Amino acid sequence: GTHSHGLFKKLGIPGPTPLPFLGNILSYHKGFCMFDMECHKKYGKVWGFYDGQQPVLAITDPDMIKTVLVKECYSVFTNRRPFGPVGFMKSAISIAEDEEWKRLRSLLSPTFTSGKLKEMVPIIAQYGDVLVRNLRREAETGKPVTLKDVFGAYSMDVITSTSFGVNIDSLNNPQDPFVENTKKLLRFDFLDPFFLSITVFPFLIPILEVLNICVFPREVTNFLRKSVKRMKESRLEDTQKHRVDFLQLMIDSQNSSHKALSDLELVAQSIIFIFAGYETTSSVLSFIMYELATHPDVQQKLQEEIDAVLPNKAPPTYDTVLQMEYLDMVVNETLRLFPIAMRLERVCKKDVEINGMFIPKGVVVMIPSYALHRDPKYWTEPEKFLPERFSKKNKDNIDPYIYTPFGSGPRNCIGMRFALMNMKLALIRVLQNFSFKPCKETQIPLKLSLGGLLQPEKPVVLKVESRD
Amino acid sequence: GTHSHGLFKKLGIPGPTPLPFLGNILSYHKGFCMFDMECHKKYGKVWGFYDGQQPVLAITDPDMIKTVLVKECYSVFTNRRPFGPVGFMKSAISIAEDEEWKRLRSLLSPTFTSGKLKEMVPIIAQYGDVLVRNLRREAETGKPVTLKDVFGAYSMDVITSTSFGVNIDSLNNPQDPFVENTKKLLRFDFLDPFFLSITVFPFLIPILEVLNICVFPREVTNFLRKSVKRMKESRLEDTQKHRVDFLQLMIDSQNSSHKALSDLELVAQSIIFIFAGYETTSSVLSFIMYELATHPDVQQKLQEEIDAVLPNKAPPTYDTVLQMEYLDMVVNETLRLFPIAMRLERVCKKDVEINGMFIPKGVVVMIPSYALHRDPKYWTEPEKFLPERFSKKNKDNIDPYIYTPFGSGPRNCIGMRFALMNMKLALIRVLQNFSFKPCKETQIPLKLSLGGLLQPEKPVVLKVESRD
Ligand code: HEM
Ligand code: HEM
Ligand SMILES: Cn1c(=O)c2c(ncn2C)n(C)c1=O
Ligand SMILES: Cn1c(=O)c2c(ncn2C)n(C)c1=O
Ligand SMILES: Cn1c(=O)c2c(ncn2C)n(C)c1=O
Ligand SMILES: Cn1c(=O)c2c(ncn2C)n(C)c1=O
Ligand SMILES: Cn1c(=O)c2c(ncn2C)n(C)c1=O
Ligand SMILES: Cn1c(=O)c2c(ncn2C)n(C)c1=O
Ligand SMILES: Cn1c(=O)c2c(ncn2C)n(C)c1=O
Ligand SMILES: Cn1c(=O)c2c(ncn2C)n(C)c1=O
Ligand SMILES: Cn1c(=O)c2c(ncn2C)n(C)c1=O
Ligand SMILES: Cn1c(=O)c2c(ncn2C)n(C)c1=O
Ligand SMILES: Cn1c(=O)c2c(ncn2C)n(C)c1=O
Ligand SMILES: Cn1c(=O)c2c(ncn2C)n(C)c1=O
Repeated sequence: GTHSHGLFKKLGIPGPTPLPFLGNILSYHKGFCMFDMECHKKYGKVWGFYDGQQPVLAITDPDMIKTVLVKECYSVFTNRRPFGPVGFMKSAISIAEDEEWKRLRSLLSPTFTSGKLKEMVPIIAQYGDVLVRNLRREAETGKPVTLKDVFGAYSMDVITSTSFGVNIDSLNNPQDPFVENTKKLLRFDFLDPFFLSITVFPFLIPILEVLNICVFPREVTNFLRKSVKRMKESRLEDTQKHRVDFLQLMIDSQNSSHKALSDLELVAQSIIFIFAGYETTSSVLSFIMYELATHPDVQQKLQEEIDAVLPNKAPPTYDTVLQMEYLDMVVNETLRLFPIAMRLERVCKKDVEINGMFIPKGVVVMIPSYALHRDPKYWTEPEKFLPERFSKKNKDNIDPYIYTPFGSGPRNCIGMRFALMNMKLALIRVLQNFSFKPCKETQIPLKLSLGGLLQPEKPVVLKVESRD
Repeated sequence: GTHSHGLFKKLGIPGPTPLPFLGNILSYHKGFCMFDMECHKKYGKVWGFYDGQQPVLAITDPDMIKTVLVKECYSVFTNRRPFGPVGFMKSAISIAEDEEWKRLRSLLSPTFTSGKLKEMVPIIAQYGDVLVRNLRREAETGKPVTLKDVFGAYSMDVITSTSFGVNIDSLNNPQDPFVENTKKLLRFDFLDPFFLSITVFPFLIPILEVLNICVFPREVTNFLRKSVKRMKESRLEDTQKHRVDFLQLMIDSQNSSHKALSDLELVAQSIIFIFAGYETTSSVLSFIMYELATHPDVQQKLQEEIDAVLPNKAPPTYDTVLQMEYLDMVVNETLRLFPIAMRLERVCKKDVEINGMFIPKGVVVMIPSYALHRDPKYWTEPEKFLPERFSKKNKDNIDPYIYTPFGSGPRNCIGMRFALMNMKLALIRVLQNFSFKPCKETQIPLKLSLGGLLQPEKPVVLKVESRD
């Protein structure tokens, strides 16, 4: 069982000594972030470890990161770490490899332009108003408020309407078929027993694929495949009600070099957009409101900036959202402290030599975002929430390969601008109406989960008083 | 279990209807050759079938075959069908894929030039003399002679001396450690229960690789890895006795673009050369002596040609072997009737469109050599042994993509000239001394095995009388 455990020694690369069969997974007992921080302060700029038999090489040099993420992306570092069983979701752009990905990224790029986003802003803002009416019902009743519930329902409303044109107040329709299914698309905890078992027994993945066992649950995928079918037909009939959702943008793409999106590929992308945006958006928004509640000074200044740009609670628009600097600064600093990706990864497909370091075929090159976002070498007082880092005066010292909450290069986050616009639109409408103060039962300082997802240990609960 | 069984229907390609899970493997009850002949006369120029879930596309068009074997070899049809578990023998040139193969083929090409073969001919001829002394011991005693025994011992003697410099009369040293180990390298019967099981459960191959279970038996591979080690050291010490074996040619290659052969790669090639030459050479030589014994006219003419070129039983040399035309004609016609490969195969690595036919990614493109060698469209009276086909007058009508006993293109047989020279050298020395006549217990007509290897059903036994 000590087959490949000798790689990093032959190359002279340091790291924690692995155990037979297990590799270094027992060190994940405090999550990915704490393991990366510990390895960083312990072994320096580069180190190696083993997820079972799989070797992983961590890199922290911003010149080296640029070579992996940008310069040699097509040639060597094109794909992410394999995982499964994935079934047909192999066709999702985030999972596809080599030429299949390059084609899918080429097909989906016009869907995420600033023009299509501009046409989605009125839809997103509608549920910012819905978010305020539900927040006010929990504010006129003096009761502590679980953020991820009210931000989860907001993210759900934005997803259903901007990806399928389905318009629901999901907080008050918890058993609409579209809401209960979409709510089941929970992010993967790679440290739970099932995924840790697969990590230790990767040879069992082909056995699960032949039995049609899938990490994306069949019941939800079957419901969306048929729902897309019914919408693709009905949209052909009533063809006067113009739509501006991802489904409609992808339906149109099939009406043109590359092959057009197949009907199954189209479903795969629609599903992966939900996974990408649903718990991510609500998690970040909760992190933001925590930092705003623990720093009343920052919250007031943002509320003053919003009222200067949008007097009299004027509705946020596309151009006015991008106008607010302190809002962008608050969002960025919160993502520095809580980069929910935790890591960026690329599989080394060829025996390569970059920046003087030899990297052999099969190694997973990893960029530890959570650690680099808190590295004293680039951030003074990294544990403190200080949005002034991202002011126009100081944003020249921020290295774009140390700060990668959306990745970088050709395979970065394709929904970055959408996610930023979505979160800011929510933040503006919420702060125009409310202020957020800690409870007695608020966890200060916030503690992170020991699991495989960057989320609070306990839910963030805050008191919400109206600005009336 | 009927997952991929719908491919050839969507493409409109005919073939036998597959069963769930099994595919079409139950049709292998008469071997590969009879299944290919039956499918050819039944479905035409192109057909498809399933080895379990694996789709296989058979092609018979010589223009299409050239595109697969030659024109699009590097781009699309580079590798052979995956099989396992293979362990470290993944590094053998016949098993390696993509850039690994292209490098290994580049490293091994100078080893198989006509110059290195010219320097090996004296060694090979030595055991042609040994073959005659052992044949005569079985001829002065009137007793029927099993060909594959006396040709197996000859092929063994040629292999040990031309690949390792180990010089043994293996027929009379059956328990030299080098002889009993090398004799265990038996060709793979892909129709025996184990390989048929792997075909039906290909998802179990990763489970066997993690347990170091290997189709190349460990005991023999361990013996040769250490034997090569001891020879690589001892050859460095006594460095005046010049050697002309494959091991010495590959030892020298490590003393130079590409990376040099590693010590493990070098062992992998040495092993695969034995698999390639051991039972193949003795099988063909047996087939040749059968056709010569069933056609006394052809045998006398060849004996007269040999005596005209080499009067007084003169020893065959490099230039005199290539001089004999009827010898080349006899060898070729026997390989037409018995192309021990049976099939050539290439995996389709990309969605391609060649000669008007669309071929999708993952399909195994197969060229049925045994069937094309007996196709009435190109061979008049194909079931009859008629060496005049390969005379200089008639060799203009022979299509090099219908007649492929050594394959074709960049990935053809690299030891073709060696194998032809080895077999002819044996044939000359044998026919200079003996004549071969059928027994009562000789199977006339010869019947083929129902297994996965092109070999006689019963051993070819012939009477051997001396030409004294
Ligand atoms: C706060 C919200 C989000 C964050 C922090 C985030 C972050 C990230 C990160 C770090 C990556 C990997 C980048 C890399 O490997 O270099 C990624 C990939 C991706 N994201 Fe986002 N994301 C968010 C929301 C979204 C949304 C709303 C979408 C909507 C479509 C989306 C679509 C994608 C896709 C498709 C990929 C894979 C791109 C590819 O493989 O080519 N993400 N995201
Ligand atoms: C009567 C004897 C032999 C016959 C009929 C024969 C036939 C063949 C055939 C049909 C192929 C596949 C060609 C293709 O896929 O297009 C092949 C491949 C090969 N043969 Fe031979 N062979 C013989 C003996 C030998 C010998 C003595 C060697 C000694 C080294 C050898 C070395 C190889 C190798 C290395 C390959 C794989 C080439 C590659 O994958 O690049 N063979 N042979
Ligand atoms: C720890 N880990 C990951 O973090 C991971 C993964 N596949 C994708 N990711 C992100 N696998 C298999 C894994 O073991
Ligand atoms: C955390 N995580 C992953 O790490 C992941 C994923 N899909 C693929 N991967 C690798 N999803 C949906 C996810 O939530
Ligand atoms: C616990 N668990 C999972 O977490 C899981 C799964 N299939 C996919 N996932 C993610 N199965 C079968 C499972 O038992
Ligand atoms: C948590 N979980 C899953 O997430 C899961 C599953 N089977 C499939 N999936 C996706 N099982 C049994 C499960 O317990
Ligand atoms: C880190 N990460 C990814 O790696 C990712 C993604 N969507 C697709 N991928 C691959 N999202 C939302 C994400 O946060
Ligand atoms: C939240 N999230 C995702 O949603 C995700 C992912 N990889 C793929 N996806 C979709 N990773 C690493 C992730 O953290
Ligand atoms: C029938 N068959 C072959 O003929 C074969 C093979 N791998 C190589 N060959 C030649 N496999 C897996 C196979 O099933
Ligand atoms: C018949 N046969 C094969 O079909 C084969 C092989 N090695 C690999 N393959 C595919 N050997 C040694 C073999 O004898
Ligand atoms: C019958 N048989 C084989 O034929 C075989 C094998 N491993 C490799 N081969 C070829 N095992 C384990 C086996 O039982
Ligand atoms: C015939 N055979 C093999 O050829 C073999 C094996 N184990 C490994 N090999 C290669 N066993 C058990 C076996 O019966
Ligand atoms: C058909 N065939 C092959 O396919 C082959 C081989 N040696 C290597 N390969 C791949 N030999 C001797 C062979 O006869
Ligand atoms: C005899 N033989 C081999 O020796 C061989 C092979 N494929 C690889 N090898 C080595 N095939 C198909 C084969 O028939």
